[PDB]
Amino acid sequence: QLTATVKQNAENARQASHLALSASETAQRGGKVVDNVVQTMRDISTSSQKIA
Amino acid sequence: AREIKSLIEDSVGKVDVGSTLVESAGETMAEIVSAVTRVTDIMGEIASASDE
Amino acid sequence: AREIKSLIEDSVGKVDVGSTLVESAGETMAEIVSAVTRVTDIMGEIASASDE
Repeated sequence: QLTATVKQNAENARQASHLALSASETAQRGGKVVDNVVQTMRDISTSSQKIA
Repeated sequence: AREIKSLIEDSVGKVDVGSTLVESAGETMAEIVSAVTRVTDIMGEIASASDE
Repeated sequence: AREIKSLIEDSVGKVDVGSTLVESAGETMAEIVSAVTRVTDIMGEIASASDE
């Protein structure tokens, strides 16, 4: 019975790592997109300043 | 006025394209809310399996 | 002209307030990228420990 739970615990660990690792990739990609939006606000703010 | 139109028309181009970057970031949250949520559900199996 | 100026000031205000929301979104990524990454490492320890 313990050996059976070891596979389940070990399986959920690897399966959770795949989702956790994949959840980190989408998070890092989202951060880069957020960084691009940060520069956009500076462009809009800078562009709006020129209009003023 | 012509200089303003050159910036207003150019500003809308950055707001529209810039908005896509914000909407794209929102899609990342769906993956995080969907991927990390499953990890939390599978996390119970790891703890439950350890209880056994 | 003064009417448009009031819109620029209000528009820049939304950029400042919007930037805070955008920058705030980046801070969450630093926690998600740091929390999920740490969780991913825990799975490796549990998975490796489960093998033992």
